[PDB]
Amino acid sequence: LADLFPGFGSEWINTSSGRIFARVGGDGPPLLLLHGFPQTHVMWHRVAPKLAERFKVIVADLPGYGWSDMPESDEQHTPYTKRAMAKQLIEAMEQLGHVHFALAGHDRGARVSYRLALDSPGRLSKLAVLDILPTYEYWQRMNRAYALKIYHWSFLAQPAPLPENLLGGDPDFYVKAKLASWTRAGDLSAFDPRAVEHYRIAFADPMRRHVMCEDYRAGAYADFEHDKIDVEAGNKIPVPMLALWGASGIAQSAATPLDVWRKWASDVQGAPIESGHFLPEEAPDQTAEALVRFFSAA
Amino acid sequence: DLADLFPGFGSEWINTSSGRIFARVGGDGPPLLLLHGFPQTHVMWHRVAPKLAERFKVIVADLPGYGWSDMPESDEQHTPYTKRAMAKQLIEAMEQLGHVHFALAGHDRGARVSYRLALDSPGRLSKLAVLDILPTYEYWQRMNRAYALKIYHWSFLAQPAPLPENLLGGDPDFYVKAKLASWTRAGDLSAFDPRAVEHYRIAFADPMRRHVMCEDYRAGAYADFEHDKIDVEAGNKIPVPMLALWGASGIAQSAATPLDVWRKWASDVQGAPIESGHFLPEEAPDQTAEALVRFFS
Repeated sequence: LADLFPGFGSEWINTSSGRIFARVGGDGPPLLLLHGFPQTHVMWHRVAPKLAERFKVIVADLPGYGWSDMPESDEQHTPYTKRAMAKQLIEAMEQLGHVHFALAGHDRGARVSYRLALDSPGRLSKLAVLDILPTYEYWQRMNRAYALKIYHWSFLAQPAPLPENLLGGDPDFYVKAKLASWTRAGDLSAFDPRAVEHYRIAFADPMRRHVMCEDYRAGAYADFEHDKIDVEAGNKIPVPMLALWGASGIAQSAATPLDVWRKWASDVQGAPIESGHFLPEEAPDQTAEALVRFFSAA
Repeated sequence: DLADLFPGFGSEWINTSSGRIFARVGGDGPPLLLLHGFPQTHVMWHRVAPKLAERFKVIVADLPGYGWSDMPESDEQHTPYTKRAMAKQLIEAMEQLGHVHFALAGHDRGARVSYRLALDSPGRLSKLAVLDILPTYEYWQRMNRAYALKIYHWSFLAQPAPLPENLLGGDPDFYVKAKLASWTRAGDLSAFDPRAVEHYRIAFADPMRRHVMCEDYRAGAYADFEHDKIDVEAGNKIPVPMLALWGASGIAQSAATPLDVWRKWASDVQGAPIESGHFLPEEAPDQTAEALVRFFS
């Protein structure tokens, strides 16, 4: 596998729930980046160098993803709920001495991010989410048109081992299908071919695939229940927040993103990016520019 | 290798302008057509068909593209596997037997063909019975988190080719067996005759047959929904006397009250729950046969 982060170090951060792998580089105030599905930390490889000029950038594999350890799930899918993932990543940042940091997440990592901001707002200086709406909002808007578009939210959440058996017949096909279908061009041209190999090799492991299904099972149940408690109680994110989305991405097909996040965050600014779902790879220059200005602002 | 579960029944290859329709024919009296659904074939009626053949001429047909019936070539709109097209093709088949006015009972996908047939050509039916379904328009209109998780296969199988086709090939024996067991009351295959389970499994092993099933659900997500929509907006109802049966732990009542919903679609409908899961004629064959025999006679 290619090293897509030249100059960055490599670290294995031990937590009570398992080791967190991360690439480390830059200097300045600490900034944590989190990837999504079906990717790994290498999805940031074209914006992390630009961020590395001003911040100490930590690019971590989500718990259960990439090279991080895989905790054993349970009937509640507890280790792969976003609330448990947030606590483990907080533990990892304390191992590095970072108890107050900035955080940017994409796809599943952005879900860990806003849950982290709700459960423990004192840990974040600023927060940025990429091309998502809250899990609660995806499910409340689950009509016919949206069920067809994000079918995998319902399919991957089916009980074990039905989705795992189906994905095992040709796993290369499914990861390449999901990567291509969410870009604007509809193919794999926006991705560095060395980064695709990282995604393909990670998806080839059946234990990694089961972990991703546990992630989506938590997103259909416990993650939804946690978000439901927060909306019906009127709990908003008090951390200053940036919401970026692709003009052809997933979040915009559901609603108007800034209007929804205003209901969830007291201090939120937003902007679209001419791209599909994978902002830092389809539009690296504009995403990095939007992130640098926001985090270095006040 | 396949057991014959219809002793005393003939076997007919009925020609239509879109392909042959296979059917087991038995009994005597007025004609009655029985249509199966997903993921089964005609043999699902094998425990209730002999009792109906005591009073009717019973035609147990494979749906177009299903089981041993021919597979018409599909197109961009999945035209031949829309319920309107399937209904027209089956009207053709019955005309080949000289049946222009008959009784009809459908289950699952065949029940969707049935009520679409009653909406398009009501003069062709004397009575109509649907098993454990609501109209396709009602499933999509009620789509929420709970229903999207339960009938996930409506959105999954409706994805563009070849995504469901390739994933179904990853383990087809497991999938067809997981659908049969998870929709029963017992949660396993213990309610099915093992020889019937074979019929379903060897049919699901043909990749061309699995493609037809995805085309069925692709039509169910689009064209079938559009046709139900025109009837709903126009206030069109089913004028044929109708029987609606559903399972106490079936698909239809988990997200509605079935007889309440069907009254908005039909001007004369009676209903009854059955102590069963989804597969009424195999999980509770005596109760299903009793209600059908009474309703049709």
